[PDB]
Amino acid sequence: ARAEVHLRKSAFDMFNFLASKHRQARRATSMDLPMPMRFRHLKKTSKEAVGVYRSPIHGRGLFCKRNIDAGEMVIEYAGNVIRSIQTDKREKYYDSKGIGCYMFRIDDSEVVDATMHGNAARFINHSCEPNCYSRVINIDGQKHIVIFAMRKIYRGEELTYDYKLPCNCGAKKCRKFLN
Amino acid sequence: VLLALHDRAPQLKISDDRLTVVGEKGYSMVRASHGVRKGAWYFEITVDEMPPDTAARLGWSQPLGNLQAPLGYDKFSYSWRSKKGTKFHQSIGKHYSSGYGQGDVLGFYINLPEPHSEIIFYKNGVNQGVAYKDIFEGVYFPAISLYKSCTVSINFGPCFKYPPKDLTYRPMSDMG
Amino acid sequence: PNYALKFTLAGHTKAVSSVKFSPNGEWLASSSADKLIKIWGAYDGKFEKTISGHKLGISDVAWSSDSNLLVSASDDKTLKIWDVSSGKCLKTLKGHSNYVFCCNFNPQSNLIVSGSFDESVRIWDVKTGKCLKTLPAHSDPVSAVHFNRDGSLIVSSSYDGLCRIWDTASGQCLKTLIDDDNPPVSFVKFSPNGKYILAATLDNTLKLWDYSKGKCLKTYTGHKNEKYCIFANFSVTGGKWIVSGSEDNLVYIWNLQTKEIVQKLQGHTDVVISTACHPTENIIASAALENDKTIKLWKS
Ligand SMILES: Nc1ncnc2c1ncn2[C@@H]1O[C@H](CSCC[C@H](N)C(=O)O)[C@@H](O)[C@H]1O
Ligand SMILES: [Zn+2]
Repeated sequence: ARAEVHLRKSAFDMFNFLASKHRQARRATSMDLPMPMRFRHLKKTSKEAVGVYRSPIHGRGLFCKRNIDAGEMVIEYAGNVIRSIQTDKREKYYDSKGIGCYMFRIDDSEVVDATMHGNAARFINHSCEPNCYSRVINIDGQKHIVIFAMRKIYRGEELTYDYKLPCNCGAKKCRKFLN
Repeated sequence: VLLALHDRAPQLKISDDRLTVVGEKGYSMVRASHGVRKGAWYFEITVDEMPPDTAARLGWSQPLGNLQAPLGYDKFSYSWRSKKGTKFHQSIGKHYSSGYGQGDVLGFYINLPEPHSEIIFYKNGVNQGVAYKDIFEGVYFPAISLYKSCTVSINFGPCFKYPPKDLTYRPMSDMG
Repeated sequence: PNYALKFTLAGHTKAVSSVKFSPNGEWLASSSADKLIKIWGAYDGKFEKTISGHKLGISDVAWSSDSNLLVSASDDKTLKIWDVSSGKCLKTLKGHSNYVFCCNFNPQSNLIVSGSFDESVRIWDVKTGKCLKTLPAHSDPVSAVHFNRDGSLIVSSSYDGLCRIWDTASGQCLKTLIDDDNPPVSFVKFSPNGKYILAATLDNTLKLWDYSKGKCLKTYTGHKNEKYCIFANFSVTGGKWIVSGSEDNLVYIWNLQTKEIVQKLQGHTDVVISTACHPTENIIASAALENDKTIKLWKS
């Protein structure tokens, strides 16, 4: 009230989602339809099946409002497909800038960064007993990081997979090592 | 002289006669299978077809640089820009030297007595920047990283076109 | 550049919350958190009335364009609406979970923007008082907002260096004023045409940003503004002066043509948090916090 100059001002976050509320077989990815049909379904339906909400696990997350089936596709981790030595340059850069580093790879040649270019798959937390995993698929010569499910993922459950460092997983199978 | 089969970047356009080096997008540096060790070894990189806006980095590099490294990333690989001759080594910004011209018979030399180095950008025996000095003892790979798909040759024939003047190199008919 | 002190509007019992002119240019009234919105005159400091009838203190009072209707951003987390003409308890409007720090009006005089400390810019109704919308503004409380020349935009003064020019009708973030620094943005306002931005970041430097292009043009040197959310103004009645409050017991008024120290006014004994300009004539509101409790009529 105009006299007590208070702290807790800067956030160091490029995104600003923290609102007052932050309200957290038919489909081809569960069918035996071919991989181009599943991949064409994935980009059209990851925009409308899941959503980004504020995460009590860590930061902001991916809180689905739908009974996600077992083994099906959920989201595609698409961002800056940079070379493997541009990884260290952007790691030093966003160490100097404070933005969190998001570098999950396909192989040991080029690593998908998710800092400038990215999607809603930046907001995937880590549970050591997760509900998803990933498999390297092949579409049109390109490779795509596709998050395949594990079980029936209910309404409200945040989406996590195995990344392969103490985590906020909350699970009892916790490794605390992600190197 | 047979080029590299495994210790190179296989997505680059190394030709089928294995005497012509053409690069692609992304600074993956193709390195030939003949890393110099000692004595005096000089090869040429005969630039023939090169479009403009190509920062054709030529120089020297050690095996601890990546196959996906740009030529001039770290403390082991030199750098040579077409634009204003700006060199970046140990990540140091130095608008230092000159560039080059299209069609010049390139090919550089690093001096390895069996230490005393002569690291100058040897374009046709003409100075394009006295680059660096005082290397360690070890293997030094050929170092070609490209920004576009330019068609340049590489020479291993002993009757060289434009070597450094009064260079007592060993002829490259003893490397393969 | 010869603003002379005329009178003293003494009578305040706490830190003077605001000193803003009425839109008729005839009522430089004032308020404080003592539940005493002291309605004073403009030319001599003649007493008119005092609005009371709150529960807790008062943060902000804002002027409707008829110089009469006053909404109170009172610290009991209500939006109690009062009047220069009558002073009736018109609408007591609760709803915000934290302190309603600042309040402003559109130039159409039919919306109640509510910059509270609850990190949610809600909008309220003049006639009845319904919570119209709720802007997901920031992870920071709100210190200052403003509408443009008609009321179609909402500028934000966040605390992590964000000035999001919010939409008013559809209500989404249109442009985020970006800064690699994250300063506590104190008091932003649109230009009187609606096409330039004066972002008062707390680095002892005022920043005039373009709205169309988006880059800074001119700054100011030699003023003390780091801790408090010191208000800045625009003055074209004399020169192109920029009226602002002070912390070293001055009245910070300098020119965009000069950008340096060319005129200083003096006499306060506390931090001047609120300043204002007369729209036509050369009357400048200057009043500090609790250790002054006086309003100083500077007049050229
Ligand atoms: N479950 C988890 N517990 C703790 N840290 C996690 C985590 N999952 C991911 N992280 C780490 O935390 C970072 C996420 S950034 C935090 C979320 C988002 N940027 C936001 O706050 O709006 C990533 O770099 C990741 O390495
Ligand atoms: Zn954990």
